Amino acid sequence: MEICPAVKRDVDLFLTGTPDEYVEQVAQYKALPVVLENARILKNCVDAKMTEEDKENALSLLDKIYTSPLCVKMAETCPIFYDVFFAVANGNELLLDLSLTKVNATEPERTAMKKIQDCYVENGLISRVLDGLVMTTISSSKDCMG
Amino acid sequence: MEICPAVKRDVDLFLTGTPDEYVEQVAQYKALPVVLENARILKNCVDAKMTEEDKENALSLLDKIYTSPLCVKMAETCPIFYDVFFAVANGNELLLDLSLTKVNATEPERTAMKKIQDCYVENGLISRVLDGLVMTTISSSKDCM
Ligand SMILES: [Ca+2]
Ligand SMILES: [Ca+2]
Ligand SMILES: [Ca+2]
Ligand SMILES: [Ca+2]
Repeated sequence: MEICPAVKRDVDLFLTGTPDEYVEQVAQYKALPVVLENARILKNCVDAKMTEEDKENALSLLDKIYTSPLCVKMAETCPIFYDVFFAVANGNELLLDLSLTKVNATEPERTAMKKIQDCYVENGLISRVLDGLVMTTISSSKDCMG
Repeated sequence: MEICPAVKRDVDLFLTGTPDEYVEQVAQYKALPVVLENARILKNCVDAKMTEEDKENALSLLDKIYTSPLCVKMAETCPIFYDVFFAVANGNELLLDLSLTKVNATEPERTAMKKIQDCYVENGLISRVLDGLVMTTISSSKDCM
């Protein structure tokens, strides 16, 4: 089934919002100081590491995910998104690659997504409380559960 | 709001089921080989590390979570549960302790929950787990609407 719009919004802001716009949006779901602190580290990293072209390619890849049969035609909410998102957040390069292949990622798209994964990995955020909590919280919100 | 029953059931099975029963249930939500491999390692670790007494103390603590105003009276689904769960899954002992105090954990209850957290930390499993994937999948499922 299609992704919850609140989830798509969170990823869009993550990529295209200002740091404040993103972190404040996170704070609406989970206002733990550590979560907000980690969210800002991550967001500052993606802004610095990704060019405009990189962001454009991330967005086109995400559009491929949201429109994939492996997202839409499945019984539950957009399963391939969650596979990709959690591979990114926890630095699983193997599963990320496999999952990007399932949605016909271009090389520039793959490069863009790997930069986001690098921001989790290089800042030591794999074993930190962040997007497992935030993404679970958005996805299970009353907004999404309709 | 009260936790989704399917989430409560998953956690109960994690603690009290056989490894095969727990992994087969995880597979119904997310059948990725890495997820099932990790689920089994984690399950075998908790079964070996936790005494019957530890498991009882964990079940008692979860009950405190499920009945807490910080779970039930909130606008969204059992927020304190998710805080605890993700502090466990990521080996954040500070955040785990802060959350446990909120639900009036006893010392043996803290001890039991730390054993679960230790099983995530053990042998670098925290570096592997796709924490959030299974839990997001159960929590956002049609059954949880
Ligand atoms: Ca940039
Ligand atoms: Ca390029
Ligand atoms: Ca993690
Ligand atoms: Ca035992």
